[PDB]
Parts: sequence; C-alpha cells; structure tokens
Amino acid sequence: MNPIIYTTLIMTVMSGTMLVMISSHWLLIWIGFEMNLLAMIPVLMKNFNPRATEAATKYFLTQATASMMLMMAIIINLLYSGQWTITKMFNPVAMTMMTMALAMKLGLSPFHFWVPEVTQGISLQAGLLLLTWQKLAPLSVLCQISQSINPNLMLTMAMLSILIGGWGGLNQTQLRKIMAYSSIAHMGWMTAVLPYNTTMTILNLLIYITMTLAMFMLLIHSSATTTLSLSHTWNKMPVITSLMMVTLLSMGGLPPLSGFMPKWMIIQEMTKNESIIMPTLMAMTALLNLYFYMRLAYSSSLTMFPSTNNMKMKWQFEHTKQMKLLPTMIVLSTLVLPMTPALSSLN
Amino acid sequence: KTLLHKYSDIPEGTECHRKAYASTSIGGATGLIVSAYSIALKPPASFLEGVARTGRYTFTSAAIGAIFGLTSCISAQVREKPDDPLNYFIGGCAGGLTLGARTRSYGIGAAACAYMGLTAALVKMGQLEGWQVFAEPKV
Amino acid sequence: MNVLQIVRDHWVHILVPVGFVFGCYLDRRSDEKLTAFRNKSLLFKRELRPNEEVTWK
Amino acid sequence: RQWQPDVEWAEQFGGAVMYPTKETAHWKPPPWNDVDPPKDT
Amino acid sequence: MMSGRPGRVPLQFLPNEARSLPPPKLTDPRLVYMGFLGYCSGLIDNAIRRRPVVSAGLHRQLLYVTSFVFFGYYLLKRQDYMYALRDHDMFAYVKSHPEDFPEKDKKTYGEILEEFHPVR
Amino acid sequence: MLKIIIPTTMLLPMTWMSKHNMIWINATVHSLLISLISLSLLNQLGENSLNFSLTFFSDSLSAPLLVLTTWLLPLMLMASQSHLSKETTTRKKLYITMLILLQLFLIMTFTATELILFYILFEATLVPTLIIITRWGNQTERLNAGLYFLFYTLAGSLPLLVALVYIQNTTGSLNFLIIHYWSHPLSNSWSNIFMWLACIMAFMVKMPLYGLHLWLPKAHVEAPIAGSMVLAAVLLKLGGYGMMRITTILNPLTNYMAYPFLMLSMWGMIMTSSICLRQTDLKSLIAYSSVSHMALVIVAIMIQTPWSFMGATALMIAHGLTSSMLFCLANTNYERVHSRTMILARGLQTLLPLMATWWLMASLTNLALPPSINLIGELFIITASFSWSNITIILMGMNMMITALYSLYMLITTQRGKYTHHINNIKASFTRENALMALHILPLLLLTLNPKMILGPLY
Amino acid sequence: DGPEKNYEKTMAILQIEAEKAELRLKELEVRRLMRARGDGPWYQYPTIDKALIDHSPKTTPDN
Amino acid sequence: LLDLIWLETILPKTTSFIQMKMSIMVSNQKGLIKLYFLSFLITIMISMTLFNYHE
Amino acid sequence: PFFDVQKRLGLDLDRWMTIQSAEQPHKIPGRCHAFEKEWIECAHGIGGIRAE
Amino acid sequence: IRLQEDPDPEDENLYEKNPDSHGYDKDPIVDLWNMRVVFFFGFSIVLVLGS
Repeated sequence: MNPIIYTTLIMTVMSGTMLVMISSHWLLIWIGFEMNLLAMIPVLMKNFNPRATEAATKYFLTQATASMMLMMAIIINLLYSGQWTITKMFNPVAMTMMTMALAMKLGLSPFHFWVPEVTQGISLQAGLLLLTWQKLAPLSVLCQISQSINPNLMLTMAMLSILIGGWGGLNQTQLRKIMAYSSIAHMGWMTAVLPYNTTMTILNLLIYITMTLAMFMLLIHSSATTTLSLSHTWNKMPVITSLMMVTLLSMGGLPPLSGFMPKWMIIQEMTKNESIIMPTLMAMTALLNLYFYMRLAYSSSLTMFPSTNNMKMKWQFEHTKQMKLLPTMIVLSTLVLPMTPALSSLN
Repeated sequence: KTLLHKYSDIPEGTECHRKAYASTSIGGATGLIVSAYSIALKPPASFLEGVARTGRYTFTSAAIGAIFGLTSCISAQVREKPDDPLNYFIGGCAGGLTLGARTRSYGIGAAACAYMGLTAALVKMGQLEGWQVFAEPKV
Repeated sequence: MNVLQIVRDHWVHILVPVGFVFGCYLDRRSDEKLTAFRNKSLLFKRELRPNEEVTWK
Repeated sequence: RQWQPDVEWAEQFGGAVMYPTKETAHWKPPPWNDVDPPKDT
Repeated sequence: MMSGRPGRVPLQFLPNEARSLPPPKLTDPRLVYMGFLGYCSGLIDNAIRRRPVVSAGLHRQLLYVTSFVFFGYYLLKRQDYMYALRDHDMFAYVKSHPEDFPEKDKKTYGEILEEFHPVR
Repeated sequence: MLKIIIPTTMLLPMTWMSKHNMIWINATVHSLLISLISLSLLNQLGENSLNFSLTFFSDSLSAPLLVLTTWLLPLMLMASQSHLSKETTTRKKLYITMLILLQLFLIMTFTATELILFYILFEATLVPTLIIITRWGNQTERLNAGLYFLFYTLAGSLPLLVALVYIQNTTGSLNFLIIHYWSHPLSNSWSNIFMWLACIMAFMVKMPLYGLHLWLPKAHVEAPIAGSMVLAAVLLKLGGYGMMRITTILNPLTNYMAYPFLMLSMWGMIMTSSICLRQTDLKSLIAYSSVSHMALVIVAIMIQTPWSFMGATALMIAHGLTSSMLFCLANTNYERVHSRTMILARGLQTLLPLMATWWLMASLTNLALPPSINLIGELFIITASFSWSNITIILMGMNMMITALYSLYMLITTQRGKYTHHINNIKASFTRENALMALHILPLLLLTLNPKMILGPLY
Repeated sequence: DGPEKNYEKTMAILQIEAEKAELRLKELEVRRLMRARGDGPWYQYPTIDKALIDHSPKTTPDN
Repeated sequence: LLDLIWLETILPKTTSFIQMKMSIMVSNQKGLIKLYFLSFLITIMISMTLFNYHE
Repeated sequence: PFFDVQKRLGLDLDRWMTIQSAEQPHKIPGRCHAFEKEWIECAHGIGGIRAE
Repeated sequence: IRLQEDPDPEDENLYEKNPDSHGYDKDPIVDLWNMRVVFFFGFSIVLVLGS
C-alpha cells in the first residue's frame, strides 16, 4: 500500500473509534462503527494472500452482521422511547439485541470463532491492531449502557469467554491463535466486572493492551509466528526471549507482576457484590491460560531448543527498524503493581 | 425458568414422580441444546445420522436428569432429610454412574460420580445458604 | 597502590553498608509519623523533665 | 551437563495442533510465509 | 460511580478544586518508584537496542527518568484528588442520611456475654 | 525492617556491577553481613510484637524464620558456585539475582502486617523459585516438576485470595493486629466451612499435606542444589507460618474442620516415612522425609495448643537447617558420581572421613536425638497430641521408629560397607564443602543452648 | 529503644488501622445506599438536558 | 500404589486429561463461516427464548 | 458520550437530532413534543436512577 | 549425525592444577580469598559475635 494511504486508513480506523467514544447519538455511534470497519478491512488485506483475504472476509461478515443487529436494537429503542441519546435502553429485547451485537463485535465466546482465524490469517501488525485497538469502541459503548445490561447474559458470555480462551489456547502451536485465545479470555475477564464497576473494565483493558502490545512487538521483533520459530530466538537475541518470558508470566497474572492487578481488583469488586463462586471459577480457569503461557516460556527462554546452521548468518546483522515504545510497554506490563491505588484516576 | 421453577417449587423428598419428571425435563432440554450446538459445529453426513446423534445426547442427558431426581428425592424421603446435601450428592453420583453406563465406561462413570455428586451437593448448599451464581450489582 | 583500580573495582562494597544506613534512617523517619500516642498511653505517660519535651524519638 | 531439548523434544510443538487426534490427522502446518499456492488457473 | 457526578466538567485531568489539597512531596515514595520505572525502561531500551545497558546514552536514560517522574507527579495529584472526593462524598452522604447511619450504643465486655469455646 | 530489606536490595546492583570473578565473594560477604543484621530481630518482647511501621512487624514466630532465610542465602551461594562454574558471567549474575529476589520476597513475606500483602509476597516467591528449577535444573524432568509445583501452589492459593478479599469486605481490615483484636467466633455453616477451607488449603498444599504432596518430590529432586535448599528450608515454612497467622479467625470451626487433615497428616507421616525405607534415589529420600516432619507441624498447628505451637515453631526451624544440610551432603556425592542413585557409591566413610562425620551429624539431627531442637519440637508436639488424644502416641511412636530406621539406613548404605570398585573419582572433600556442612551444623547445635529463640511467641 | 516507644507506636498503628477498617465498612454502606437510591453524587446516570427543548411557538398551537 | 499411581490419578492426571479433552473439543473447528453463523443463530435464539433476557 | 468532547468544546455535533423536542426546521412540532418536554423537565438533573 | 552437537565434556578437577585448592575458584588467588572471607565473616563474626 501507499504509505500515505496506509496512514490515512489507520487514521480513519482510529477516527471511527473516536466517533464511537465521543458521540451522544446512537446514529453517530453506528457511523463510527461503520467507518472503523470500512477502514479496517484493507489493513487486514495488506499482505494479500488467500489467508489474508479469507481473514478479511470472515471479519467483514461478523462485523457487518453485528452492525445490522446494533442498528435494529437502536431502531427498537427509538420505537419505544423516541430517544437517540446513548443512555439506558428503554426496551429489554432491544437491550438483548445490542448486548449480543456488541459481544459479537468484541468476539466473546458464543461469537468468538472469528477471532482465532482472523488473527492467524493476518500479519502480526494487523493482529496487534485487531486485538488492541478494536476492543475500545464496543467496550466504551458497553460501559455507557452498563446500567441496563442483563447481568445474567453478560456474565454468561464472560465466563464462557474465559473457559473457551483457556481451552482453545491449550491446543495451539501458532502464536497468533494463542494470542487470539488469550484475548478471548481477557475479554471475558473485562466483561465479567462490567455490570459492577466500569472502572475495573477500563483498568483491565489498559493492562491487557499494554501486555498485548509488548507481546506482539516482541513477536514482530522476533519475526516468529509459530512456537518452534520462537524457539530459535534464544540463539539470536536472548534478551527478547527473557523479556517475553516475564511478559508471559505477567499475562498469567502471577504476582508481583502487572498482570495480577486486574484479576485482583476484579475479584475484590465482585466479592463486594456477594459474588464469590464466579470469581473463584474465573481465577481457577485462568490457570489454563497460564499453562500454555508457561509452555511457550519453556520452549522460548527457560530451555534452549535446537538451532540451525543458517542462524550464524543472522548473527552478523541488526534490525533495520526498531519497535516504538517497546521498552516502556515491557516495563508497564511487568512492574507497575506497586502503583495500583492510582486506578482511582480512572474514576 | 419455568422449567426450573416447576422443579424448585415442589419440596424436597416429596412427590418423587413429579420431581423425577422435572429433572428429566431439565436433562432433555439441556441435551437438546448440546445436540443443537454439536449438529451446528460438527455436522453429520446425513439427516438420520444427526437425528441419531440428537436422540443419543438427549436420552443420555434426560436419563441423567431422571436418575438424579429419583435418587435424590427418594433418599430424601426415606431418611426424612430434605435439607441435607447428602441426598443431592447421592443423586449426582447416580447421575455420574448412568453417564458412565451411557458411555459404557467405568472410568468416566467413577469420575462423573465424584464430580457430579460434589457439584450437586454444592448446589444444595447454595440453595440452603443463598449463594448467588450471578449476583445482581449492589455497590 | 593503584588506587584508581581499587576504587573502580571494589567500589560496590559500599553499596550494602550504605543501604543499611539508609534503611536505618528510613526506619527513623517511620517512627516520626507514629507519635500520636507518645507520652499519652495509660501505661507509660508521665510529666516531662524540666528540659525534656518528648519521651522517645 | 544439563539436559537441553533435542529434535525429538522440539518436534512435539511442530505439528498442526498440540494434541493430534484423528479428526485433525489431515491438518498440515500452515505455510511458512502465510501464502498458499495458486490453484488451477 | 463517579461519571455523572455534578459539576464534573469533561476532559479535565485535574479540576480546580484539587488545588485545595497538598501537592505530593518531591521525594514521594510513589514518585521515586515512577523514576525507577523510567530508569528500568532506559536500561531495557539499551538492552533491546543492543547497547551497553548501563553506560550507553545517559541523556536517553535520564530523559526516561524525568519524563516518568513528570507524568507520575500529575498522576499522584489526580489519584489523591479522586480519593479526597470519595471521602468528601462519603462524609456528606453519612451526614445527610443520619437514619441510615445510627449512633451505635457502645457496651463494655463486662456487660457483653461472649461465648467461650474451649480448646481441648 | 528497611535496615534489613534495603541492604538485601543493594545486593542486586552490587552483584551486577562487580567483576566477573568477584561475584561469589561479594555476594557471600554481604549476605553474611545482612544475616548478622537480621539477628537483632531476635530481641523480642513478652507480650507485644515489634511493630515497626504500618506495613512491617516482627514477633517471636517470624524472627527465627527471617534469620533462617538470611542465613540460607550465603550457604546457597557456596553450594551453587561449583556446578555453575562453567556458566557465563551474565547467567551467574541472573542466578544470584534470582536468589536475592527470593530472599527479599521471603523477608517481606514474614514481616507483612497485612494479609493481602503477605499473600502477594508469598505468591511472588513462586517466580524466582520456578525460574531456578526450570532454567538451572539438570534433567528433562525439571519442566514437569516446575509445572507441578506452580499449579499445585496456585490451585491452593487462588481460593485464599478470594477468601481474603471477602474477609476484608465483611470485617473491614486484613491487618494482623486488627484481625486478632477484633476476632469473631466462626459459626457452623456451609458458608463458614468453605471460608475455612479457602483460608487453609493454600497453606495445606504448601507444607505439603499428605495427599497434596506429589509436587514436592519432583520439585525438590529436579531443582539445582540451592533451589532444593530453599524449597526444603524456607518455602515449606510459609505454609506453617501462614496457617499459624490465619487460624486466629477460624475458631471454633477448626475444632472439627481439622479432623480430615489431622487424620491425613497423622497417617501420611507413617506413609511417607515408610516410603523413605524403599527410596532408591538419595535426593528423593531426603525430599520424602520433609513430608513427615511437615505432617507433624500440620498436626501441631491443627490442635491449637501453646505447646503444639511452640513445638511446631521449633520443628520448622530445625527441619529447615537439617533438610538443607542433607541436600547439600547428597549434592557433594552427586557432583562426584553424577547420579542420585543411593547404592551407586557405597562405603564412602573409608574415602571421605570428615564428610562421613557430617553425614552422621545430619542423620542424628534427622533422628531427633535429644537434646537437639528437632527433638524439642517433636517432643512438644507429641505431648500436645497426647493431651489431644492418648491414642496419638501409637502413630507418633511408630513414626519416630520408622524415621530412625530410614535415617540410619541411608547413613549405612551411603557411608558404610565396602566402597564401589569401579568408582575411582572420589576426590578429597574441598574446604568449601566442609565449610558448608559446618555452617549448617554449628548454629543448629548452638540453638540448644538458647531454645527459646525458636519456640515462637507462645513461649 | 525502650518498651514505651514500641508500645506507643503500636497504639498509633492500631488507631489508624481501626479507623481505616471503619471507613472501609462505611464506604461500602454508602456505596450500597447510593447505588440503590440515586440520591447521592455517585451513580448519577445521565438524563436528557432540558436546555435542549425548544419552547418557541410551533406551527400548530397544541404542543 | 498411592504416591505414583492413585494420588497421581485423582487430582493432577485426571484434571489434566479433562483439560486436554475440553481443549480438543473446543479448538478443533472446521473453519467454515456457515457452521459458525449457524451456531450464532442458535445463540441468538437462545438469548431471546428460555434464557430469560429479553423478558 | 464516553468522552464528552462536545460539552467541553461547546460544540453541538449530534445533540440537535437527539430529541424530537429540540429546535426543528420552520418550528414544525414533534407529535409528542409536550409529552417529551414534560418528561425531560421532570427528569432533568436528578439522575437516571431517580428519574426512572 | 542426528544433529550437530558438542560431545559431553569431562569434569575438571580443581586439584589437578591447584593441589592447594579450597574448592571455590579455578584461580588460586580468588579461591584463597573466597575461603578467607567465607571463614572470617561466617565463623569469626556471625557465629561467635552473633552467638
């Protein structure tokens, strides 16, 4: 693509997301989702292989279906209230339609099937954008309409997301599919506390985006998309694999790392609401994510896999480009737990 | 919820036929849902193969429900203990044993006896003590 | 002899001692914000000696 | 010396999935460069 | 909770009523940890970029440190103001609703009968 | 506690900034200096605790544990520097960094005034421990050992996290002092029963309780020597210390909730002592013996008497020292014959006389020979159990008999008999190894002169 | 130092820890009441701003 | 019997086996748009029916 | 809005179409203008919880 | 060859080059000083003065 055209398409994706987050009118929110999808489709097809084309097609189908359901929910809400302002929904079935549409856009468990395939089918930069920036708009809408969501529907979808992200990621040797299933589990963690405290959702989203940015930038730095290709990285740049190991430990929520903060805060906020069984289930289920994170860490940094003879060529060469803000992303994703009370700034 | 309401409102250890019917209905409904998802995501090679898979899943789940209900209610009325989680534990283990019979495997049967019995005992405890699975927001 | 090498090589030997003194000083400051009951307990409180103004620090 | 993974250990993770069953026997690892060859013209 | 609070003007990191609280001290332990985070970021930047991690680019590590401390000071102010607001609203609500917060009648352990459980 | 914590933190910059060949010297010197400083925490008060700040405090329970940790670090360093001689400078510094991080986490864990802070610090110990085991262990089995240790601990710990935040929401505080002074009796209900289980199971799996112990043989066997030292000496004691702290909110529910655990540990001490009689791996035998002593500690904590708590404290200290000594003694033979099989190298007393003497001392302490503090702890727990129920004397006497049998059996098979004919590489004991055993054994015997220093706050 | 200092410092520690426990319970209660009743500064969810209503004379009189 | 076999079988081995089986059931998918959207129809219908959400 | 840029910058980006009692072209009235006006004037500034 | 791998090396005897080896370091001077600092700070200070 033309660098100017790619910059414009990226800016249009972000501007659709911003239109979603700054509008008080449902039509403009729908417009923002539309603009985001329109600009997003070409960045998925940037490399243009049949895998990229299929990933873009599946993404388009799911997002367009969700957008039509969202518009139908808006129209039912208007039919019963005459209201365009994004606020509590005045109709229950419109609320159900909207919740399902937003979950399908996010990729929650009953609508999760697109996330692994699309993430695998696109490049690591496209996947980084897909699993970080594309979560903002639906989650912001959900935080705005949280006072009218059905807690049972939302909590069901979140628990299923955690379970499926844990189980699906257990079987993966592809790094992009592992990232997608980790993303499903983390979206479940975000959406479980959404009925109770949207500040916890924002906190968890920020921590997850930091970890995902760090991990995807480490993968791009490594040029690895399979677990065996990553197993060669120690023999080229062991610093990258050790940083990746501490980041994976953070993703598993191991104290004293930054990834433990969202789980701990969400468990506390849930127990404040007489919710004890669900947090226990969620914390226990996250051990699956931690298991395949630990498998990746074993294959990458904690042990040394066989290398190749052609790796001696790569030793005499440096990186042409350097990932921006990667050291900051790594420090933020691992070391920020002592700063937890600053979460009140998100209030 | 009416499917669960009709099971819940009839007291424990009484009218064992009605409670068995309600648990059978819950089992059949759940098996129908799992059959729907299985048919959707792992389609058969023919309509009759799908009908057979649906009936197999549905009968397994309905038999688990009927067995759990019969054993739980009868052990409650026989011992005069309708608030004891032990009747629900016996029900869960009998459900695990009939699931093992349906899969015709002793290992699945034993593991399912343990797991489903403990689960049903926990459910009885949560009913008695007002535990919430989805707690409505308050604070 | 060779003072430059000795002070450029064994300078790390000051780190743990001075960390110990800094820990002692930080322990000192922690007590300064825990004096809401100095000379006020029902057990220990007493009148100050004529030039005395506090009972511990 | 310390045991380190060899080829037989590495190839547990080089498959299509992590737990090979019969329903994934036909699955192959995807292309190295993510591109599939063009079909019949 | 705090989204629809009255007077809460949009996109305002510190409101003007925050200037009534004491600003955080310069040697604040949290601010020093912010600076430490910046220093670790500089070290990791040297490591990833394949430079000597301790002695390469002292201006860059220094800038990491000062920018981290700069953001941390304002973050600390906003956090402290949010907690001050929380306490302010809690005390106002307890005051306006005395019936919800009764004055509990205090009793001594000499008149309170606590059950003794033997360990034996 | 900052006069202890900050010097330990300063070990990291000093380690990373020291010459490649001054690494072990510098770390050993300054960790011994920190251990000297930690001894001043043994000046305790009869009634109150040493409440330094809002976030750290010390009492007679945690001070001996802190001293044990700060003492273990230098011995670790002496044990490690042999098998890590061929490693790179950066990797040696990383190993030292892991050990320092573990010590710092343990120090803050034993002094944390708040329950959630204790939880985070006690969970933080997993990370350097897991790194040590899986990166610097010797066998392919270290990976599975790491997974077992990690997931056993976490399956225990997460329900504890839920219970702790629930307790904070209902009681208002997790502060240890507030928790003690505002103690409410725990009623008999399923809610409280499961709160008890959540509060107890993490420490149960950490000790470990018999039946939840299968991670320990793997982890203590596959780990490098320093890892085994810490895992046996200080990491097991986290469960006992935490159980002693948290049982103050579990009464009178502990009266009947402890019956399954009392039965499990009372019979599993017999079971694991019997397992030691047939272990063909020396390191595995030493690992399996930790389960029996920790079962005794479990019983002592579960019966909740002053004598039981005194015995449990003394037993934890004595077991830490003795188990680390035994692991080091096995490692010295492993570094010669490159195998953990016990009947591989026999008749070692006629080749390594002073090392055979060290072996005899270690076996005698594992025997709980009086007046060692091992015996003091075991006897106090036995007396408290006898008061709890007289029939406990059958099982505990059986256990001390079997313990004698397997300890002396290990001594006889490794040290006595005829040397192996084809093993011609048993070099003379280095000054470093003899000093390691001496620094294990001398403070153990000196504690007999002042036993109240390890008898806990109920003395 | 003398026993007095540890005694007094324990007293101050206990005082502020007890006040923090009390404040935490009170905050939880205030939160529950505010979320249930909507008469506090918290949980104020937006309603339409009434300055958006046009009160000008319309084309028809009955509106 | 106890340590190497049944204590292994009860907690860690059976749990690991269950997780592996669930992983196989969840992860192995045909990759077909058609089946995914049919399952979506099932989920949408269930949310508007017995799962009491729209009511 | 999640980020009320309009109320910070004083801009009316989409609030003009948000209700039918807002200003209309040629002052054409909404069919439920009085009803919406009364509900809005009741519910103004007391929060959604109270207004419900 | 099944892969290009180095053969397992033989363990080095600290006594072979240093009969006076204390077992701390292959270099005799740092080995001697490691022994000295270990013994002094452990026995002379922490054990005797600590006790």
